[PDB]
Amino acid sequence: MASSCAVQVKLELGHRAQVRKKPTVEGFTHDWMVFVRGPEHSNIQHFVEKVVFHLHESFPRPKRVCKDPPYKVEESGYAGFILPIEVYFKNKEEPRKVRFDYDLFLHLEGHPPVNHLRCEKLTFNNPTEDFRRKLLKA
Amino acid sequence: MASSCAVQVKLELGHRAQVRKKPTVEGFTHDWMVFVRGPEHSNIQHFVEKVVFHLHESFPRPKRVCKDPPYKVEESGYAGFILPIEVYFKNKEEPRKVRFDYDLFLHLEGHPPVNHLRCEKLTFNNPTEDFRRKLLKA
Amino acid sequence: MASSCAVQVKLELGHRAQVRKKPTVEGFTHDWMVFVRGPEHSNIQHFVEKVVFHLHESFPRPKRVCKDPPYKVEESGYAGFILPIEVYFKNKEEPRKVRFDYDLFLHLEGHPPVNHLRCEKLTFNNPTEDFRRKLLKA
Amino acid sequence: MASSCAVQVKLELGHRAQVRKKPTVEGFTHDWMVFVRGPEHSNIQHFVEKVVFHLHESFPRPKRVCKDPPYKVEESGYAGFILPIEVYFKNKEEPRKVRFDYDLFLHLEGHPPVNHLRCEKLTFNNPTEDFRRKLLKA
Amino acid sequence: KAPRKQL
Amino acid sequence: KAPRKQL
Amino acid sequence: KAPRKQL
Amino acid sequence: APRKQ
Ligand SMILES: [Cu+2]
Ligand SMILES: [Cu+2]
Ligand SMILES: [Cu+2]
Repeated sequence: MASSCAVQVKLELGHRAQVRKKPTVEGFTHDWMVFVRGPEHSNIQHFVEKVVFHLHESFPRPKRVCKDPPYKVEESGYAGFILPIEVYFKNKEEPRKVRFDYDLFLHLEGHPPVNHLRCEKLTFNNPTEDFRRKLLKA
Repeated sequence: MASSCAVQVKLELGHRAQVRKKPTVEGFTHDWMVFVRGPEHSNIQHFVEKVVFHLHESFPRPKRVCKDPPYKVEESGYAGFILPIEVYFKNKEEPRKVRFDYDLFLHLEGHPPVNHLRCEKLTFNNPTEDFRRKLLKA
Repeated sequence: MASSCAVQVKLELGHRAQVRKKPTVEGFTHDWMVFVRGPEHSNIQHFVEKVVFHLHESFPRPKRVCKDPPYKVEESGYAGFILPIEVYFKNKEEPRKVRFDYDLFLHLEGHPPVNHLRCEKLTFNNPTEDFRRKLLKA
Repeated sequence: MASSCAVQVKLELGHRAQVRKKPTVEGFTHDWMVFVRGPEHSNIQHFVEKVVFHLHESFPRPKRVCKDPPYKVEESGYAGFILPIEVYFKNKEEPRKVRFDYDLFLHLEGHPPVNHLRCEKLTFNNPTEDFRRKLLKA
Repeated sequence: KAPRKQL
Repeated sequence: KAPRKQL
Repeated sequence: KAPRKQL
Repeated sequence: APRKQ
C-alpha cells in the first residue's frame, strides 16, 4: 500500500487439576477446570464472541460452548487428554476464529495438584475499524 | 492495554546530482534535486502535512517548506552537505514530526552522476483512529 | 552489510504463591515457587547456560544458581519482593545474559493463591551460527 | 518454537531511459537500461543464481537471462511496458524465486531523462544453515 | 506415568 | 499521454 | 496488605 | 569530493 495496522491481543489458557478426596461413584478420580481469559484482568469479551471447548468423546455433550465470561469448563474425570479449544471473534472477516490444542494433563495421587498457565499472542493484520476498537478495549 | 496497534508507513528520501554543461554565473558546478516521496503508488498527502528541507546557510531562504506534493527542492551548488529534513504529520499527538539527516553528497567531475535512494520505515504506536485513517489512506 | 538475521526465542517467567494452612516455626505465612522456562514443548537448556535468581537479603544464600533445568526456586516467606532474575546464554559474544525484574508478589489470607505467568520475547541480532543453532534447537 | 530466524536482504530495482535523437533505422526513439542490484554495492552474486528480465513480446528473445553480474539489460525501444523480473536464489528450498512487476517508463523529449530507483526488501523465514551463510556474506 | 484418554 | 505499449 | 519487603 | 560541512 504501503501501510498496515497490526493489532495484538493477549490470551491466557490454563487449567487446574485436583485429586478428589473420595472418587465419584461413576468412578471418576479427578476434578479439573479449564479456562480461557485475558491476562491481568483484561475483558476479552469485547472482541471474543464465544469460546468452544471440545472435550473427549467420553463426556456427555463433549462440545461445551461459553459465549459469556467466564469462559471455562468444570468437570470430573479419570484421565487427561488433548482438548481442542476454539475462540470465536466479533470479526466479520477472516480469520473468524483461532484454535489451540490444549493439553489437559493430570497428576498422580501422591503428587501436587496441577495449576498450569499458557500464554498466547494473537496478531490481526489490518483489521476493520470497528473490530479494532473492540480489540483495543481489552 | 495490554493491547496495541502498530501502524507502519514507508517513506523514501533521495537526491540527484549532475554536473552542468558549464558552471553558472556564480560558477555553480553542480545541479541537484532532493526529495521525499512515498513508494509506488501510495500518496503520503493523506497523513503528511508539510516537509521541511534545511539547506546549508550559504543558500538564500535556506529553510525550504513544501506543504504540497511533490516534496522536493531544486537547486544549484558547488558542494555537498548534510541536509536535515523534517516531515510533519497531520497528527495532534506525539510524534508530530520526524527528522532525517540526509547526506546530500556530490560526486567529482569525470565520474557518474548521483542517483541515491534511501528508504525509511516509520512505526506509530497506538495512534488515534483519525490519524490511523489518514495513515491507512496512504 | 546490508543483511541481517533476527533470531527470536520465547521465555516464560512465572511464580506460584500459596498461603500455608499453618505458618512455619519461624512464622512464615506463605509457600511460593518461582521459575524460568520455555513455552510448551521446547528445551531452553540448549541455549541457556544457567539461571540466577537474586532473592531478597533476608533469605540466606540470596543468590540462588540453577545450572540445569528445571530453573526454579521454592521457598517459604512472609512478604513479596522484587526478584532480579538473570538468564545466562551459551554464547561467547554479547549478550551472554538478559535481566528481568520479576515481581514476586503474594496475596493475603482469605484471597485465592497466586498463579502468575509473564512471557518475554528475546531478539538476538546477527548471532554466530554456532550459538544460533542452539537457539533454533529450542 | 521459537526457533525463528528471519533473514533480510535488500535489493535495488531501477532503470535509465535515455532519449535518442536522432531515432534509429527501426524507429527507436529511446534507448534504455534496466537493472537489479544490491544497495551500497553489495555482491548479491552470493545468494542470487540468476535474474530473468521478461521484456515485451516485440523483442527477439523476449526472455532475457542474466546469470552473472551485473544483472542488467540494455536495449533501445519505442515504448514503455510493465517488465516482469524474476530473481532466482541459490536455495534448494521454497521459495526458489521472487517476482516483481517493474514499470519501465519513459519521458518525452523536453522532459528530464529517466533515472529511477525502487527499494525492495526480502525476508526469508527459517532458511537452512546453507544459503543463510550466503545471504549474510551478501 | 499419568493416565490418559486413548486415541 | 506517453508511449506505453499495453497488455 | 499484601506486604512487601524493605528496599 | 567537496563538502561544506
Ligand atoms: Cu494479583
Ligand atoms: Cu556509492
Ligand atoms: Cu524518478
